[PDB]
Amino acid sequence: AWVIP
Amino acid sequence: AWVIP
Amino acid sequence: ADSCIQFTRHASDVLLNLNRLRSRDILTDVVIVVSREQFRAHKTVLMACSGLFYSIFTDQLKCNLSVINLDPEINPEGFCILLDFMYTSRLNLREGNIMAVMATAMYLQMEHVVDTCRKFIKASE
Amino acid sequence: ADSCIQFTRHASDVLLNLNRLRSRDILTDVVIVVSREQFRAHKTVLMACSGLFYSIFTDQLKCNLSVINLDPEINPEGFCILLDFMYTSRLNLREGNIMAVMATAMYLQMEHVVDTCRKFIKASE
Ligand SMILES: CC[C@@H](O)Cn1c(=O)n(C)c2ccc(Nc3ccnc(Cl)c3C#N)cc21
Ligand SMILES: CC[C@@H](O)Cn1c(=O)n(C)c2ccc(Nc3ccnc(Cl)c3C#N)cc21
Repeated sequence: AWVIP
Repeated sequence: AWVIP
Repeated sequence: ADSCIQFTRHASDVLLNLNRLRSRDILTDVVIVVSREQFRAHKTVLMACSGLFYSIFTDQLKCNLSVINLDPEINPEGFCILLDFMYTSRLNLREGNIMAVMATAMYLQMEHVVDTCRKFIKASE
Repeated sequence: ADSCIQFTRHASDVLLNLNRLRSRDILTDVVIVVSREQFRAHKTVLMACSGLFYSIFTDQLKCNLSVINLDPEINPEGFCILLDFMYTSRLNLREGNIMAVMATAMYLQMEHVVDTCRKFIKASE
């Protein structure tokens, strides 16, 4: 996997 | 975009 | 062939277009009912994202149903958040919805979502 | 919400599963005929990848057809290469097929494929 888009 | 995968 | 080139943004662009078809109700072929809330979707996208829907729509009788009713314990907001994630890769996880999203993802068999929910809950306790 | 997290591999994993449904002929809803060669596919994936199919399947009469015949000038191998690209992001571009793939991508209205074909041809001349 997750990220801050 | 294009790349060599 | 092993000599293929690849278009990095292709998969995300396909998903953007499938979500635009969903927003416009184009070629949607099933209604998911959650505690009287109705959600229109494409069976193929649901199957591609969920172990539960993959099992339902590969069944020789259920594949032909146009309406699927979920277990009454399922939260409509939790389902809505997960349906949006299926079509966008974006998960709207908040303190106020995480328990419902995790319970829904466990029911829908969405492994990576369950894993992230578990990690975000563990961090707060 | 603007507070969403994102799953980097989600869109590619969805496409991998849609391609597995296609290989197994699960919930395919159209046959594309190219010079007597038949290709089974999902209308939504074709629409998401091609300006021509988006126009065909949003038409109030053509949306209901189960068979679509392409122009007889279209090369079946070129179409096969592009259908595989739609479902995998991988384009099998070779000296021996590039002219046919480019002509097919122009007909199907697949802009990024046309652009790359033009660049690979320009490099050889
Ligand atoms: C997109 C990320 C993916 O992992 C989501 N997901 C998940 O967590 N479980 C447990 C899943 C089980 C089945 C499927 N669906 C498929 C699995 C295998 N073969 C096919 Cl054809 C399909 C289709 N459609 C998707 C699942
Ligand atoms: C995946 C990459 C994409 O650019 C492929 N492509 C392309 O080159 N042209 C010219 C396209 C035209 C229409 C569509 N399809 C859509 C466009 C807009 N709104 C919707 Cl809902 C859909 C659907 N389905 C896809 C196209």
